[PDB]
Amino acid sequence: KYDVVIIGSGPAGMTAAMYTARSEMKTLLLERGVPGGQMNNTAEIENYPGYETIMGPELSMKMAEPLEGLGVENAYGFVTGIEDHGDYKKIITEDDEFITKSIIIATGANHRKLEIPGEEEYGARGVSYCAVCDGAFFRNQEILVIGGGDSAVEEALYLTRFGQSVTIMHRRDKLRAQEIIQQRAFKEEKINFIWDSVPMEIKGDDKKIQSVVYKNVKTGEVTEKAFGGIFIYVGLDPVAEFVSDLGITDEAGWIITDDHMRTNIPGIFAVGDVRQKDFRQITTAVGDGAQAAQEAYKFVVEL
Amino acid sequence: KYDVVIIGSGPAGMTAAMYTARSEMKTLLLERGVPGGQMNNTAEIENYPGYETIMGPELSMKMAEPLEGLGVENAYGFVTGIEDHGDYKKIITEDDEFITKSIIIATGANHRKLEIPGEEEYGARGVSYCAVCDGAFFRNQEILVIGGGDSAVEEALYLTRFGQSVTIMHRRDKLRAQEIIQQRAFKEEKINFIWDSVPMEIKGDDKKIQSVVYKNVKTGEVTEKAFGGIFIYVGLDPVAEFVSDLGITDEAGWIITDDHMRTNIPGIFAVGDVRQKDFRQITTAVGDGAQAAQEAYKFVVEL
Ligand SMILES: Cc1cc2nc3c(=O)[nH]c(=O)nc-3n(C[C@H](O)[C@H](O)[C@H](O)COP(=O)(O)OP(=O)(O)OC[C@H]3O[C@@H](n4cnc5c(N)ncnc54)[C@H](O)[C@@H]3O)c2cc1C
Ligand SMILES: Cc1cc2nc3c(=O)[nH]c(=O)nc-3n(C[C@H](O)[C@H](O)[C@H](O)COP(=O)(O)OP(=O)(O)OC[C@H]3O[C@@H](n4cnc5c(N)ncnc54)[C@H](O)[C@@H]3O)c2cc1C
Ligand SMILES: NC(=O)c1ccc[n+]([C@@H]2O[C@H](COP(=O)([O-])OP(=O)(O)OC[C@H]3O[C@@H](n4cnc5c(N)ncnc54)[C@H](OP(=O)(O)O)[C@@H]3O)[C@@H](O)[C@H]2O)c1
Ligand SMILES: NC(=O)c1ccc[n+]([C@@H]2O[C@H](COP(=O)([O-])OP(=O)(O)OC[C@H]3O[C@@H](n4cnc5c(N)ncnc54)[C@H](OP(=O)(O)O)[C@@H]3O)[C@@H](O)[C@H]2O)c1
Repeated sequence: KYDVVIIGSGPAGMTAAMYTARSEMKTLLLERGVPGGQMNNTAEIENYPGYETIMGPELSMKMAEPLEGLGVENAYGFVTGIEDHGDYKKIITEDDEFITKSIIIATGANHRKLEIPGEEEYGARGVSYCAVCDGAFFRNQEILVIGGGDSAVEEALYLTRFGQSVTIMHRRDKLRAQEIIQQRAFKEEKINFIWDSVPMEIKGDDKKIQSVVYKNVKTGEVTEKAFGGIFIYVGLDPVAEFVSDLGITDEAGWIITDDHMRTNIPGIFAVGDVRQKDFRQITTAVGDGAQAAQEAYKFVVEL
Repeated sequence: KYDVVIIGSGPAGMTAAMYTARSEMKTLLLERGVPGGQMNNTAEIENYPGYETIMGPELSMKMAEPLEGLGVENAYGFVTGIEDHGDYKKIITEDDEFITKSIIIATGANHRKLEIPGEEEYGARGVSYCAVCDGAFFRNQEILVIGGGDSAVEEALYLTRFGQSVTIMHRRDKLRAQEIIQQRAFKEEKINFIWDSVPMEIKGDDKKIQSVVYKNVKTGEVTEKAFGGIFIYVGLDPVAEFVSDLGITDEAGWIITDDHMRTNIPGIFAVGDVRQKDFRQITTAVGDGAQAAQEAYKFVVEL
């Protein structure tokens, strides 16, 4: 019935849908929340070719904008499962089922948790995974950022608009983030570093976080230090539970595709951050999405 | 000496350079002409995620703009050759030589010629390969567009601002272009079709084109018809002469890479339209370029 259903409306899904609709495929784009995916939790995007700098939610709106006009059908849906029935596929949401000739899975990735004491308990007051979301709650505080990659260092730099100070704690003595972002963090006077350390416990009173206990990974020295907020950026997990049984994921749960965005299962493609891959950016999300759309066309034509 | 030299400043090269410079690689971007590559010969770009519609040269300027500020060194150069010297590479232009640890080749593709009589002779008055370039020279004329793909049909639609009429001649009875563009061309009153036909000769007087002779590919009926201009969009050839001897091209001359933009030769990558591939778009140019930049970083770090 649908030619293609794209699940996920971040940049990978929104590029795919734009392309399948321009190929006049009957296109369903399901999104559980707000179009734009991780871009909505991004403050300042500087490396999307074609924009000098643009706030994550404004790029989201710009990418969502032509889709209605192109005839993509945009629907709310949280997908819980997919069944392959040979020459068609069934997609299960909370309340609905959809039938489609092909599927492009574009559901992205989610923050990994530390799994340390106080992490859940301080969920609402003190622990955050999203700085653009939560940052202004920590104006004038001592903020801790955990992680050494692009998200930790970038979101730390953003957070210096709010905090008295922002400390980045990394489990080695070299960051993983892009050098230009590393150099900005080194030079920013409001950013401090705790190198070679991992958080062990998040502590507080009944209401809120007050301190973090951490350990140095080369000496095992333990330190406890006061902070008002902790933002955790220790990497990603795939958002692909609705396909755990289909045999298209690796041991870590990322969806495996070839260079044409094809899984095992014909007519089921995956794009963007949910794929098994090393470089997760808006540019390669967009490129994956265009490549999946072109291959889904081919697959549906052939059917 | 350079960490990376990118050859070609269309969207693939300009994304790669933006990324290598953000990784603080010493980056040379050589371009023989104007930054933007084929985008500069494109009137209206509707499928670049993040823009509703944007003129090809304005997207070019937007993509070129942050590059100086990021420390990319932009240089004029026409590349004529490359030598692999194991742990460094030499790049030869008309007047200069450059030494670099890695190379990203992003030189794109060029219009294929019909190779029919009158084609060269009417080069300057009547035959064009670029409608945004030449279109206004044919105001009120009968324009002929040869080809059935995205470029022929899109550039025909553009050309209806100038011509009395624009006729698309395609060698089959089904276009290859995206359906949405096909439907626009079918509905546009200024667009006519000559189906199942190929041009055989371009004829004119001393000054300019006056007529085209063509043949129907199913019956061999020959027809000669008056036209003021002919725009030729019959596909692409790779722009990769400077590497013909390196053993990195297929029989047609396209550069062969794996899914990480690597050729045979380590530290030599290719991106975008010059690669052997099926889908040539700005989205996959941009994605190729980001992927090559990340792999060149890895390769230089390792060196
Ligand atoms: C803080 C931060 C800053 C970043 N900054 C940059 C940057 O500056 N430049 C850059 O290039 N990249 C950046 N990235 C990376 C970039 O945002 C991602 O690479 C990109 O958004 C991936 O797009 P995608 O469409 O694959 O997935 P996503 O954007 O993750 O979107 C997936 C969508 O799927 C939806 N979804 C998930 N499960 C379901 C379900 N079961 N049913 C229906 N819908 C579902 C989600 O709601 C979501 O909207 C950043 C990431 C972070 C966290
Ligand atoms: C009429 C037309 C309309 C199009 N419209 C669209 C569209 O709407 N949407 C879309 O997504 N795609 C479109 N495309 C396709 C798109 O423009 C290309 O896919 C894209 O520009 C490829 O980028 P690239 O960087 O690989 O190569 P290119 O843009 O081709 O750039 C290559 C660059 O290399 C330079 N160069 C070549 N040889 C040398 C040398 N020896 N030394 C130094 N420099 C050199 C050239 O000057 C050029 O600037 C269109 C193409 C055409 C012709
Ligand atoms: N500007 C951009 O283009 C941009 C912006 C944001 C994100 N992204 C992309 O998004 C993807 C994910 O980014 P990410 O930064 O969220 O994840 P990431 O690249 O996996 O990095 C996570 C960081 O946390 C470290 N880490 C893991 N556990 C830790 C712990 N317990 N304590 C302290 N540090 C810990 C990792 O250490 P090791 O380094 O030791 O593994 C790594 O430095 C990447 O591909 C990234 O490039 C891109
Ligand atoms: N909007 C966009 O995204 C956009 C815009 C422009 C271009 N592009 C991309 O750029 C690439 C090249 O595009 P293109 O349109 O230049 O080339 P193309 O896709 O190769 O198509 C060339 C067209 O000319 C036909 N042809 C070849 N010789 C002919 C002849 N002698 N007489 C009549 N017709 C002839 C081909 O016929 P057959 O179909 O029989 O082979 C084909 O229809 C494609 O990947 C394209 O999608 C994209």
